[PDB]
Amino acid sequence: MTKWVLHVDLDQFYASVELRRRPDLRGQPVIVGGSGDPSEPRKVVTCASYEAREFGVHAGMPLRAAARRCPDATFLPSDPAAYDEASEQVMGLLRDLGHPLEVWGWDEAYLGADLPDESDPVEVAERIRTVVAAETGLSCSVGISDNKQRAKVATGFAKPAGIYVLTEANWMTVMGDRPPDALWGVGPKTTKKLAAMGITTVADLAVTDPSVLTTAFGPSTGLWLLLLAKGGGDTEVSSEPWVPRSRSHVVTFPQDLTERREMDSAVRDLALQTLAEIVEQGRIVTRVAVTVRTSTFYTRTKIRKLPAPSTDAGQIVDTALAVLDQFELDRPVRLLGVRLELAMDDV
DNA sequence: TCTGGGGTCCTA
DNA sequence: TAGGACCC
Ligand SMILES: Nc1ccn([C@@H]2O[C@H](COP(=O)(O)CP(=O)(O)OP(=O)(O)O)[C@@H](O)[C@H]2O)c(=O)n1
Ligand SMILES: [Mn+2]
Ligand SMILES: [Mn+2]
Repeated sequence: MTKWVLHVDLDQFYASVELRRRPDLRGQPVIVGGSGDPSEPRKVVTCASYEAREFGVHAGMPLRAAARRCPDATFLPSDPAAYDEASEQVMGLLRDLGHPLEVWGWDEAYLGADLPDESDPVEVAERIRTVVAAETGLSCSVGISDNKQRAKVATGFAKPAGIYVLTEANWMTVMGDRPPDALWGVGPKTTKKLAAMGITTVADLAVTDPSVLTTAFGPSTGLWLLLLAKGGGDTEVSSEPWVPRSRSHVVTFPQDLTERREMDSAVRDLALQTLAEIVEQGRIVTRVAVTVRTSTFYTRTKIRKLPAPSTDAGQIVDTALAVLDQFELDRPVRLLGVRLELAMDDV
């Protein structure tokens, strides 16, 4: 009768996992990131607890910046293995409900629920909250709509430890005067381009002439922005396993690199680590991309397609160093990265 | 106490 | 192939 999309998102996920092994820190500023040493430059916070966010600290903020704003915080090192496991357990529980479940991120998933005319999608959401709490001790919030984009927007209102329903009835009323980058899939660049067209809010964008948007953004993107402004989005929740298109590793060096020999051997290392992981996953490499960023934060990526797909390490390393070779080391290097694109056609 | 790391996909 | 743009 009525299809609902429920977006379930774990609250302050990494901090919550940390709070499981350190319950005395509940209600205190806890900042996860780096090796838990707040003075290291070139590292960021990966999760701030809600109490640390009152001091302005947020994921993405450098650790040194977070130490300046919240001197009393307990800084904890990032524990990805713990976070990976705590996510695996949460999602396994979420599928156990029997609904389509689509996992996005370590801390989120969408769940499809066709419900009729009783009952209430909120009670599904309440049971989801009660289940994950009693089995995992972790708190989630749940945004409810009929499509993924709108449900995800609804979750931002549901936080923390809550539930929120956002549909055609209350879309525009809720969303109308908000800036266009509150829409999932619109960010600061599209926002500035819209502001140069006289469009500063979701309501403005939802009534904008399609041709103005398709001329400026593309015949498909212009229409999509209109759809998203009117509250629409992807409605189907797929339970099929995700098959990654690429795998990559980048590294920002604690001190800018001046020696070619160090650059080659970092590229070689990144290539060989990434290749070893994708081979573990039974994948084959199609393209090799190498990223260079300079001390002035100037970032370019070059990519080369291999003659045929392969997992040959000598071929992949040489590919990576040839692609690196087309750059200039005119300036010192802040970061190098390798990304390996992967064959999709088979598993 | 400048500016992380992991990804996807439109379009030129 | 480049790279702009957005997301978690
Ligand atoms: N730039 C970023 C942005 C996000 N992340 C990571 O992805 C998770 C996204 O959270 P989520 O934004 O979907 C919210 P979360 O931070 O758990 O707290 P909330 O529940 O109150 O929103 C973050 O906590 C970060 O670890 C990152 O590594 N780099
Ligand atoms: Mn979260
Ligand atoms: Mn999330």
